[PDB]
Amino acid sequence: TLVEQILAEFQLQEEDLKKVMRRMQKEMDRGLRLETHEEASVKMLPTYVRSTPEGSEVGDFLSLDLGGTNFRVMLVKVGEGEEGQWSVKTKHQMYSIPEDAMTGTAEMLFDYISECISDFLDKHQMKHKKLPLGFTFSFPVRHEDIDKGILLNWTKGFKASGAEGNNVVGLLRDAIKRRGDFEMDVVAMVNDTVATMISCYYEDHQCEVGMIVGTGCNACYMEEMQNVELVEGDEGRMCVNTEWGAFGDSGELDEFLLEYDRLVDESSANPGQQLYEKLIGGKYMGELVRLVLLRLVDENLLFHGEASEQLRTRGAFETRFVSQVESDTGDRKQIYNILSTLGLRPSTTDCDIVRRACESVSTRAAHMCSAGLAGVINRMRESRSEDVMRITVGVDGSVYKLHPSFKERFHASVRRLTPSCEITFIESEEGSGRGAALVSAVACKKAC
Ligand SMILES: Cn1ccnc1Sc1cc(C(=O)Nc2nccs2)c(N)cc1F
Ligand SMILES: OC[C@H]1O[C@H](O)[C@H](O)[C@@H](O)[C@@H]1O
Ligand code: NA
Repeated sequence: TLVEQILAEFQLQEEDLKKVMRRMQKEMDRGLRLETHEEASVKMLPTYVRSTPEGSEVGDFLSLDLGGTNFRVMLVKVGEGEEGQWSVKTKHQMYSIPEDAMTGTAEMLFDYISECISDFLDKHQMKHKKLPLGFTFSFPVRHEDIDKGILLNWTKGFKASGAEGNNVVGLLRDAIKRRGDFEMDVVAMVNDTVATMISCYYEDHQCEVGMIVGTGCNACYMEEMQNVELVEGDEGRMCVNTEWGAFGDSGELDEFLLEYDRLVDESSANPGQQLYEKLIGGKYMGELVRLVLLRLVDENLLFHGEASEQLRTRGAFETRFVSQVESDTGDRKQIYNILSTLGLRPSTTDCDIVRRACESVSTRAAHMCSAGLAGVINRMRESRSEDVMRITVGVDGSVYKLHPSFKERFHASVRRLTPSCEITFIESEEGSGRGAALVSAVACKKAC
């Protein structure tokens, strides 16, 4: 119980969740209003992706995806189905993100990107073509239009100087031209939430929400134009990028933050920012467990109070370890191997204890995240005149898709918080690639 008392600090009662939920809805409202959009922790960034303005140009598009620690480039074919347009990835390629490409400059960053876009073109005998380019850029961006927007700031660790504040599309072209080797036509730039939402739409027209729970955590949803005061017009609907990862950045979550959270935040590449996300995202989950394990050792409750060399090094406990630990069938073989690799020799009780630490940290991520989505869905519920609101949520991300029970816990908690709502969850198959392309196909009936 001494150990369970420490782990109990991660618990969240239903009331705590309803409180986080109400606060999220309140910050969402603040991010939308002209008078509070500037100081709002939840930016509610207009994406310019508007309510299905029929008219799609078919053909083959190129989709770029930057956000994860693995830059991807792919070709997707957009055609005309019954429901709407169909889409499919035909060719793809992944390029790891180099060191000097991160510490360097925004200039270099996109320089290397062009090198990858080219390589992809050569290796697929296609460098001799000019096609529409859909760019999935997973970061907070203030758009002026579907093909123009500036980077507010980096998240998830990226830190290329000379990026924040400039037209991201601009940087892309600026580098694509330092090549001549090829020429693309950037028709649209979207956030990964938006790409996932769009791709699921054609599968289920009721999907009006996109959510990511992977390295980072965020969501987007369809808003009524009259509520998007940062964009002239009251007619139609536009998708908004909440960037709820920064929820709590103005102290909204102060009463829930634990010592491990303050520690993770203080050593992060962005101290004081993305606090809500630091409670959920796979970029921080393993690190949280590591800190919890370290306190347990200093309390002399784990590993005989003797921490390994590796255990004391940041990022050693990878988020994938958390997921594997929770997949252990009960024979503790999985847990032992993982801890043995980190230079430890755990007992049966040490293993069970690491298991509990993981479940506490991941279970809190699931519930904390559920409050956010519940806030989004209930906010939308106010503008939905009907007994039972049926809505679909498009989801992607390693934490949500691969963690043994995150998904399950998350679903049950979200439903508990959304009375009068019938929520359907769908996972995207190449949500980003196909999403970016599908949006380029519509916006391309204006730029092409
Ligand atoms: C998600 N949802 C539901 C109703 N309307 C929407 S948004 C939506 C938007 C687009 C789309 O490409 N919109 C664009 N607006 C401006 C430029 S491209 C699409 N191709 C499909 C969609 F479903
Ligand atoms: O990749 C998921 C999310 O990660 C971070 O929170 C980014 O700021 C956000 O733009 C992105 O959608
Ligand atoms: Na408006």
